[PDB]
Amino acid sequence: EELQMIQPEKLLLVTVGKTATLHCTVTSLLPVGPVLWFRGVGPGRELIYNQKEGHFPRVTTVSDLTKRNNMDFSIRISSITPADVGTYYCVKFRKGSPENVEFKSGPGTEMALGAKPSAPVVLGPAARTTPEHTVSFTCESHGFSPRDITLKWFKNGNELSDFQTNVDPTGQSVAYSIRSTARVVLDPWDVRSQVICEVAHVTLQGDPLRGTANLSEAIRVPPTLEVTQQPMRVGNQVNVTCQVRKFYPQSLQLTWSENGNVCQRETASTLTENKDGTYNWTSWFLVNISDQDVVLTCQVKHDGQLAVSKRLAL
Amino acid sequence: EVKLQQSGPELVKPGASVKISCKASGYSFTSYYIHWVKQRPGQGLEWIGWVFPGSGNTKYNEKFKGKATLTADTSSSTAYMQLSSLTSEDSAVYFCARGNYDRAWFAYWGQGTLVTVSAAKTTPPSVYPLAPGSAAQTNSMVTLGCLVKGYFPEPVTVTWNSGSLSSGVHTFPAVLQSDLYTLSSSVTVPSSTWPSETVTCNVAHPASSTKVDKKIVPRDCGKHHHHHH
Amino acid sequence: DIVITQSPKFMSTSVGDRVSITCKASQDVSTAVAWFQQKPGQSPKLLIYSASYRYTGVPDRFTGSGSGTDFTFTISSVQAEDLAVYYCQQHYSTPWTFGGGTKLEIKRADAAPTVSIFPPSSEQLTSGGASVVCFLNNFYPKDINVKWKIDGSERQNGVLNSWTDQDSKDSTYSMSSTLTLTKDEYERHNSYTCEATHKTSTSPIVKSFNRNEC
Ligand SMILES: *[C@@H]1O[C@H](CO)[C@@H](O)[C@H](O)[C@H]1NC(C)=O
Ligand SMILES: [Cl-]
Ligand SMILES: [Zn+2]
Repeated sequence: EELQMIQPEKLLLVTVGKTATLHCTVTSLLPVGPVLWFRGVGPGRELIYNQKEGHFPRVTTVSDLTKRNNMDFSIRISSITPADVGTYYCVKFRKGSPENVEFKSGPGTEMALGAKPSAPVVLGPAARTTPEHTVSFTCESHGFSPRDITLKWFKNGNELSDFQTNVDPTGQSVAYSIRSTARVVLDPWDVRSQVICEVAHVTLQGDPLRGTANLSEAIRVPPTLEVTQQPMRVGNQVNVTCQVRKFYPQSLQLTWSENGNVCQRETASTLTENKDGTYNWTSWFLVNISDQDVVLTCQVKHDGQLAVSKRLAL
Repeated sequence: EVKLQQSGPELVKPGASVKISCKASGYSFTSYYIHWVKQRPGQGLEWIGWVFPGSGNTKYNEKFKGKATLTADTSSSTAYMQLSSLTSEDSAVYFCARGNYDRAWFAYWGQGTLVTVSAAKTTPPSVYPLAPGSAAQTNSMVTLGCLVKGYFPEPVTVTWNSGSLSSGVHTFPAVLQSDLYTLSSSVTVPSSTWPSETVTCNVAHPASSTKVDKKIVPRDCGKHHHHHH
Repeated sequence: DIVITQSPKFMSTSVGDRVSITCKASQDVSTAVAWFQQKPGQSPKLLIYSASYRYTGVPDRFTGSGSGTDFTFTISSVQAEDLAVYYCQQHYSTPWTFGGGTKLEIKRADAAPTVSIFPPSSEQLTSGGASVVCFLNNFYPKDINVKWKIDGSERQNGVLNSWTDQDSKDSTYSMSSTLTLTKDEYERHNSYTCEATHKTSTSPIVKSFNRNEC
């Protein structure tokens, strides 16, 4: 069993400013002699770390080399800048007569530079749409390398699958871009819902990045209408009320028509919100019942849409 | 020789933690990288991470960030993986492998450890013999079986006559059915050796420290021969 | 995370044929690729490393090749023990990643299934349940049907099937079929039957037993 130089990672990715960990282990403790780190092969190679002699402010050992028994010669190089890219070799020396002679080299680890993607930007449709229609959202992120990236779409907690994604370019680039379009169906319960784009990349290390769009901005929930009469249990009065149910957004004009004529009369009307995020608008008034068949119309204009109405006979 | 022996199957409550172990032998333990690998049943393989014993240096697949923790006890030539806050996504076989050559390739593997994440209680199986009746004579060979019903969790081990019968055995994959697994096993022998010579299915259930040896006896015929109308 | 896509996902081949699995990486991974073999029930076995080197005592018939983004694993002469799932792996950059597998199955000659039916044991009946088991053993090809008849009529509820991995010696499949009902349901009827449908016989194989027999 002769000493071997183990370097698990053929290529190591790192990002500007971060620390790089170069992994190296030995299989045997003999022959006796130091282990050194170099960038490059041949006589022109650069000395990166030396156990005993030399000053290496940027290098820091993973384990305690001073311990007789240590077999791990992995090093951390801090504050990586683009000048640090290269192939780093782990090299064992044995004793000689005056000099030490090279005994065995690891196969080297390439230190390569990657880049984090940008915070994903999710854009919604420009105009609002009623429920039971599918709309499109887009997600983009850019500036990342390498090209391998993962993009997930969610509506609230549920992952969507009705999407297309492209990564660009195909060739070599300093930076790649990811673009995705998701088809999302609008349900009547969707006012409080969020569309999410999740970007996963090796340079992020566990923590993905998220772009969001609120569906509150994409949906119009048309209101439902009804008008009623209530005989005031004590007296010759009628309680006429108009019920504008489950609408979104909160932008509404409600007019009363008496035989097709606008009233202008005083009405006590209140606004309520529903758990589903939609709104309700109640509008009631009392009539002194004179004597002289009146058709009452409750006319509602929601969010700039065509007027809808309901008739009621007294 | 180089051997990696991992600990037995586990049943863990959702949200709880567990620690699989991997005992190494026949080589200097401080000297080689140990890797762990995950396999979700009928799915692919996934590298979890490594530990270099001696330094205790680890490096992870970020997918297992706060999920797995790797450690080693060099004195005991043993390597551990702890898995925290288990969900049903963690149910899988986990392997340990030891590196070889200058890149620590996955060259020597343990036998694997099945981890089942469920809230269901551990249930020893009921073992039922399966003996024929009519066609017991007719043919030169005869098939006998053994039904391993209602057990949890996996796995179960099934041998025949302590393992001496392996000639024509078929142990079948268990079917899950509302918190309980059921499997069958069959053996084929020459008819002149049964019931002349004794035949037994040996069924063990690791999780329940349970073993039953069911001797397959020919059915009782007393009442039949009394009512030959 | 480098993706490795492996082709084909399924392959079936005669004994002694030459076969080739391909593997494609999303990056240039040099020659830092491994090939593994996993037989049913077992852990993976390292076959090839550094794209072309054979590992300690792996047979001559297993070769690897390729460089960059394209790799090939090849069995020169498929043997029956060679059925398994085969995976490529990049061992170039962390996190290390495996391909999706190629399942290898063996083409062989047609074999009729041996069919056997079993009554519930006394032991089981005393519990309150009753299982009738029908074994369909050592057949080829894989495609097969099991019909369950009670008193001559069909039954679907409470039937469970389990299949074996192809046999590594004789290249055949087996099936198990278990019809389970209550004690009382079992008492209420007399003849039970599993029917077998296979490429080999134009007629169904029928095994029956009557609840009163020996
Ligand atoms: C008229 O009825 C509405 C509800 O239908 C109610 O809000 C309102 O208080 C009633 N008017 C009076 C005077 O009670
Ligand atoms: Cl308006
Ligand atoms: Zn009789």
